[PDB]
Amino acid sequence: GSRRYDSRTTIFSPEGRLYQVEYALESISHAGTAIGIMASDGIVLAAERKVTSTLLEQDTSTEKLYKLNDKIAVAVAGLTADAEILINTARIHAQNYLKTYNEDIPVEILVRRLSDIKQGYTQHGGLRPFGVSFIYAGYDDRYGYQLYTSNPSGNYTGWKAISVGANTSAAQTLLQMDYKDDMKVDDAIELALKTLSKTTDSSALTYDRLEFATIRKGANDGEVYQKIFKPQEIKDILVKTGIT
Amino acid sequence: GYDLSNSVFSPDGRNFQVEYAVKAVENGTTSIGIKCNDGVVFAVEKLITSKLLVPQKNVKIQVVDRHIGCVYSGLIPDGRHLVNRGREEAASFKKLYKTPIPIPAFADRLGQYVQAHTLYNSVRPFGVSTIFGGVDKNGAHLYMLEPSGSYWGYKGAATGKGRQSAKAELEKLVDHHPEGLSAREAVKQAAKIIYLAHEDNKEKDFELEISWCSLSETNGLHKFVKGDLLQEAIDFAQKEIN
Amino acid sequence: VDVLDPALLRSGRLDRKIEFPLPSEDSRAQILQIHSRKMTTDDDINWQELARS
Amino acid sequence: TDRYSFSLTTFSPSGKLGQIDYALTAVKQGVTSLGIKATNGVVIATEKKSSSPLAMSETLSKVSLLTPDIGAVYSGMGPDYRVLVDKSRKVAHTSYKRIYGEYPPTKLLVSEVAKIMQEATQSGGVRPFGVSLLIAGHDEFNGFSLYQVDPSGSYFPWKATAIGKGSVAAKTFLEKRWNDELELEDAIHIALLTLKESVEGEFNGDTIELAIIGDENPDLLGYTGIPTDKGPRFRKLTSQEINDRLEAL
Amino acid sequence: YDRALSIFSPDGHIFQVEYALEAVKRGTCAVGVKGKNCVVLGCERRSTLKLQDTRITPSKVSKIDSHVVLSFSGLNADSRILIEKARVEAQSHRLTLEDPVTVEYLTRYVAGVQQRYTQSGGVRPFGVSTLIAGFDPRDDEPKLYQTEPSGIYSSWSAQTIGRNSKTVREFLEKNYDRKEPPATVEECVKLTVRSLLEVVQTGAKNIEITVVKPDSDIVALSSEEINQYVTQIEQEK
Amino acid sequence: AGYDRHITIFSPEGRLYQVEYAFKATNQTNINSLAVRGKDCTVVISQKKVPDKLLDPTTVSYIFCISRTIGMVVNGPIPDARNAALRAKAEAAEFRYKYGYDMPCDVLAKRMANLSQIYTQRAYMRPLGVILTFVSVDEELGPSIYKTDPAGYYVGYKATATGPKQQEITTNLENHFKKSKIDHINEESWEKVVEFAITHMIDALGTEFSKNDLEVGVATKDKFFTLSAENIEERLVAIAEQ
Amino acid sequence: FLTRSEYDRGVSTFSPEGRLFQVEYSLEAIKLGSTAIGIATKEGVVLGVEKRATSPLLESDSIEKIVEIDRHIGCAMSGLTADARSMIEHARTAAVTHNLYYDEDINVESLTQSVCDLALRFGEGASGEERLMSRPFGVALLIAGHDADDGYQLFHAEPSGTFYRYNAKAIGSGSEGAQAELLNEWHSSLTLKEAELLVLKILKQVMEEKLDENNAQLSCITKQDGFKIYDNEKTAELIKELKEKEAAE
Amino acid sequence: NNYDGDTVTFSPTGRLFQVEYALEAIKQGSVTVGLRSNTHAVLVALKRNADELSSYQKKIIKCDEHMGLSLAGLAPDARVLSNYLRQQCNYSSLVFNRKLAVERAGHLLCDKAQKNTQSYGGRPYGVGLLIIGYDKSGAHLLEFQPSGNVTELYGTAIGARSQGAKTYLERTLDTFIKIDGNPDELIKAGVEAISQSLRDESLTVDNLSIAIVGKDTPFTIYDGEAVAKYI
Repeated sequence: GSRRYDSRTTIFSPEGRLYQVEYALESISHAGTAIGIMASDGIVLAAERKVTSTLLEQDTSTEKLYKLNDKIAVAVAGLTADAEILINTARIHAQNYLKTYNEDIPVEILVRRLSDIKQGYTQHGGLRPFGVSFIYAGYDDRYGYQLYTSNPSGNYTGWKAISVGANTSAAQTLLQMDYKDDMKVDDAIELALKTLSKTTDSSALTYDRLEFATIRKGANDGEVYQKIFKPQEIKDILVKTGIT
Repeated sequence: GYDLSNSVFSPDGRNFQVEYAVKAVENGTTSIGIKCNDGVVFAVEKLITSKLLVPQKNVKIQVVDRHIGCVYSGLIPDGRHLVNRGREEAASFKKLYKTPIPIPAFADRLGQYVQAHTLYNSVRPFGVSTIFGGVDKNGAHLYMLEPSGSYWGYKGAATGKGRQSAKAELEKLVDHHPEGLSAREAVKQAAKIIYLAHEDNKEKDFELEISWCSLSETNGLHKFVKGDLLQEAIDFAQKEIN
Repeated sequence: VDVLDPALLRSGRLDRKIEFPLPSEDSRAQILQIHSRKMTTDDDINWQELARS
Repeated sequence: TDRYSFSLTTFSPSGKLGQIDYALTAVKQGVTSLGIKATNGVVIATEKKSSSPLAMSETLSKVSLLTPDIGAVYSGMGPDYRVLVDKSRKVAHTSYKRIYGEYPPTKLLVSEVAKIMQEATQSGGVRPFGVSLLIAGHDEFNGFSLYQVDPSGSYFPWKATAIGKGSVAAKTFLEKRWNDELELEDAIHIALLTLKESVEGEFNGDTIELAIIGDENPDLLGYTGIPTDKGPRFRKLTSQEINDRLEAL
Repeated sequence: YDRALSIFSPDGHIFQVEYALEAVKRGTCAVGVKGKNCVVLGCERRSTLKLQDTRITPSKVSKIDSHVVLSFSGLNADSRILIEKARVEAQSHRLTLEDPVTVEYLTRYVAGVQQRYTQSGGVRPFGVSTLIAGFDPRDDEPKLYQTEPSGIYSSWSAQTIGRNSKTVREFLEKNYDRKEPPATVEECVKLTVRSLLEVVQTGAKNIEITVVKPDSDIVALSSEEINQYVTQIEQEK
Repeated sequence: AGYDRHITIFSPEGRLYQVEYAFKATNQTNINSLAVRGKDCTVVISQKKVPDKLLDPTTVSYIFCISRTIGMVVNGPIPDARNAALRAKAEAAEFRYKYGYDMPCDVLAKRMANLSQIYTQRAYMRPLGVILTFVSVDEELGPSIYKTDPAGYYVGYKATATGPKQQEITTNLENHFKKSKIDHINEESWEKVVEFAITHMIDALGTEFSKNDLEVGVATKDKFFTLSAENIEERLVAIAEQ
Repeated sequence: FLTRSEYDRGVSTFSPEGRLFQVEYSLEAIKLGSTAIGIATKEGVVLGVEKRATSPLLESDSIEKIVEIDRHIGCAMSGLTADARSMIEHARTAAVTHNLYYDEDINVESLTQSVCDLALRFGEGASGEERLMSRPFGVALLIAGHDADDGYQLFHAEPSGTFYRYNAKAIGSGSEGAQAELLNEWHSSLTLKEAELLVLKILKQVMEEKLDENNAQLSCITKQDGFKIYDNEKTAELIKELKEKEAAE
Repeated sequence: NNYDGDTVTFSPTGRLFQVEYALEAIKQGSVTVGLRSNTHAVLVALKRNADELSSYQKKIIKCDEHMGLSLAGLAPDARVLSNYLRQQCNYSSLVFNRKLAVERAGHLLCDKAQKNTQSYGGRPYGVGLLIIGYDKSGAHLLEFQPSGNVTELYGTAIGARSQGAKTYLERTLDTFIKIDGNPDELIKAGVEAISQSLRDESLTVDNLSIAIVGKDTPFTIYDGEAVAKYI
């Protein structure tokens, strides 16, 4: 009966290791690249779409980029269905924090909460993981700009430059050579673009295949302007950097 | 694998489990149901395993309500669960509608319970055949219920090992009496074909139990045939087979 | 006899089908006396005692 | 008992999820449907099919109404479509016509139904529904919109797309046939012409089901004397209207 | 779900506890050595990867109360569920019984936590092993405990867990003495740095040291500090 | 895995073989039906077979009264027939209670249909292996036949047949409405629709019928009745005198 | 490893043995148990356990397998000692429950019977008690005790759910070697310091180090002094006075 | 394993093998014999020690002051069934102010095994019980099997070497029925009955366990220097 046909996929291997977690990590390098590069004045989030067709509408699409709240946005890479869920879990958590303390969430706290959610699915209940990887760009006053990646196991580490998705090893090598501790946002935009031009999984790299978004201190009075760009503003800054 | 359970299906229309339940009922002892004009008359062959037994002190005909006789073959313990369930269901109907349950109603209920046990992974379809009837106010009826949850009306039904001997002799009885026969006259008939159904079972010795529900003898209640009436039946049959 | 072909279930092949049963009370007692006839015994033997036990 | 609460969808050793890979094949073993997005309207058109020719076809619907501005059309399985249309409507009323007291925008409706697919991907005792839906609708603030929700639970907006078994050929035909401004009058002739390359079947209004999310119809309003609201922007096209357009191809 | 992820083995074990111990073996290495008036937990951090934000990311030493630190080796993701239980118990003790927890009571709690996920259905053990160290309040005895994913708890004089722990354990038989700890706080720190430099190697930037003194003083020594301590050991060796 | 069709899981071919196995099990009673829409009635005829003389012929039945307006004719095993008869009854009480008019046949097609989907979506429920023909006479949609099947697919009909030899019947019905050139016979009385129905069935199945080998159910306006063997006997003589 | 096991797919499934396999495995985890010896006399019961040193850096005077249930009942654990962390709490609860309800010192046999009723509660849900376990406990106890109704009693409690009253029993790895000696050297005419010295005789043979108070611990249950854990200074004296009389040979 | 390792399945034969497996609980079981006359019941159970330093573990449980059950088979299973019998025994005393009907309680027992043989993850019990008692209809001996068969007999056994007892009871059947009013004899007939079912295991004054119930004598278990009067 039921026990007979039970998968048992949440047991350890002989290595102590969780096959389904690795299988999730294997499949995200089949989804598009999302990169974060932390400048000293802001954070650039640069994502390459995993779809493109001339009959596609990819103009209302924000299919990699989501606002969790007006100060912390994410880049998503993986199975989009599982990801959508966590995205409204996160909104629900942000607003909760805001209800009870009447103060916006720090980036430290919201990244720990999503991660614990993931942890539960691999830990028990016989479920398969939620195979998603988030690059969190956020601003808080307590520790400033903070950049973060989390993986389907549910573990996080902060980064000054990171790449997720397709060609992780590759993008990492490049980032290390062309990073400098403190940059302007423009120089970052440039670098964001440049890495995706050498890693693109089709030869061509275009605006309509870029989703691209920043968070800038070009808002006066020590505030942060979350900007998700229109693809016609992407087109100009891509001609600026001389790619196209 | 597709030949192992109940929730499986196989492209032959077979669902091998359920068919295997008939094979359980086929290890049982003969049980007949004689449908007469006035009621129903059950008898069961009860094997005497050893001379160590205390005789006439095990009833394989159990009453449900006060007017529906129930006798079953197959797995003895498994059958006792099915009867307990139909005593719950009878009692629920008696409360909710303040009358003793009709027999086409009792049929619906039991029917549903065994059918249920072919649609889940975690259950086994019961391997018993029941034979149940009595008198209600729409008249006497009789039903035989297959482990598959199949059933029909019946002017005579049987199941058991000696369903081979019994069936041929029931044809004989509807061609003897095609205008039916009396419930009193049918006590002697149930003795006769239970005795003949022990020539497929003659490695042992046995005791005959007979019970009736007929309008005209018992006032529509499910009673046992007992004392001197019961031994007249034993003698009758005993002399024909000698 | 559970290992035979369905073309040996059929009559015309082996028609009569004899089973050899595990011994019976009477049967056991007999068996013991047939071996023990060959060797020498004492005269205080009871073949029923051994066959009950 | 029951103990089916373990996922029956799992990652595959090679990656990708086997059960959703199986479901998508199934969409290309189905009927064919397409949608073209025009400037001033949206059209969806699909084939009606039945076991025998003696079966009806007016008692069957493969263009179904979610809201008075939003219809859906499928390719995939009939049984699996029927249940999700009902659930689509149920969640559209309970979470947006009770809490905002009106109908949801197309993007917002898309997303709701994408969660229902999602829990058919997660958890035990479910296997994915084997459909691909188009959800074309109109809301006021983003105008005309066309979506595609897939077996996996993602959504995609498109400018023109098709789904079903004749899909690979159909999107190639529509690539040259798409234009930057297309009128709804013109589009209607387009969709018919594409689905004529895709359907052998006797080509009448009675086998080709046409639905437009064109423009508002104050006659399907059901009341008068309110000038404030306007009628359904959806309008299901019955056999007679399609018959004139048959002759104009 | 109520089906087992723990299937008894004929060997006299459960497979999943043996699998959970390997998982701990593959984890980063932690040392614990207690002085006469301190505790010292040294831990390896892989900082080998570059452009790592280290400021914002938590050390692999977590304070669970104002005088009880927990360090860990094995599954990093899993560890955080234990740290959230343990912080919760620490308050509960003040609420209902008053005073701060004792190191022993908290260690026992952790022991029963990891234990639970063995014996229950629907769950697999945690492959995480803890070093729990600290002070009891009103007291100045360092007490250094180790709990392991078998849900077995131990006191230890000094211990090490993690990757290639055996190499450090043999060193600790020979350079730490059961009878005498090194008595200055500073020497105890350098004994543990000197131990860390066996397997960790590769410069002094992958070494992190948390020192705890009684009366509720948990401070973690920065890289700069370590740099000076390591260089001393380097020159003397 | 070797498990891939024990549960209701897609195949590499993207198909539900499990569900297909239900349709190979809708033909085990091997009964055939044909149902035709008159002008102001619906008529459905089915075969009756009894395997023995020892059953009661009345109770043997396949045409099950659900509402007092909706008849239901069952092709496939009688255990799953009954479970299908019960569920339907439950919804018919349920609709009147909450909406304050009797259940429409149209609405019974979708409820029992959606319920079928739910049995092929749980990975522990085995679908009913019964094709149901629902006959009705509605005032809002006119005379209708809705056929559901073990998948939960359904469509309307102008006439339809079911059964293993049902291909043959399809020839008769196709040829018949080809000549009339309309979906329904222009006949204003139920009598002559019973007369027509039996004629195509005699042609198709190749065997003439008797009173005790027929079972007829008729939906008129506002009531659903079954005719007894006696009323069926009258109908048969009047085919001969056309 | 990989020793033929025909059945063992259920956690209760049969087995041509006539008994469950899983229960049998539970008893095969007590032969890996650190050896616990217990000599019961009519003047007292001595529970000796080898603390077990693993390292010279392990503090072996802090760790012990003497566990107090209450003042009148002592208990010793050998086997998988994580499993005994859960049961020993339960047993201490139990005793206390009896003192609440009846204000009386609980029978040793009764108390033994209670952790057996606990020991049997492995399963996926069946019988009167709701299963909360799923794998059987792999630990055996020696519940000693003293009541003023049946005297000194000593019980060997099984993971099976069975209790056998012994007059002396050693369990653990060196169980086989211990029980040869108990059979000859035990009797009912013993006195307390001749038993005490018998615990250290048999401890000497199953010792995997050598005998000293830095890896061995004695504990008693006495009628007028209760359950008392012997400290190491006291333990030392007796170990040396064994060594005086063994050098008189 | 073809159809052998699962209590929910069937079985081309129509048995199942899981029941047969549970019937080996009887086979590995220690002999116990019950015999009743008409005024007194007696259960004679052969207790079993583990070893010499060890005691014997009782095999008769006082269920009531007119009812007792003795196990053969697994000791944990027996402890589940003994509690249950007692609860339903006290229920009848409380609710109907009435000694529990022996014949009825056999069906309560039956249905408890049946529901662990219906549902997956259950087990068939591996204990067969002999339940004697004296009610308003006189002396009774119920025989419980793992299958759940309840039978009332004049005198029966279960255990290892049960056959050897049962052939004894066929001889002495007509003897024990006719001794009435002298409880002493029926005990002597039970000492001898289990002597036949020994493997040279002897009978000591703490191995043999007698329990009786009478017209006038409540349920009592003898052991000690009580038993030696019969030995």
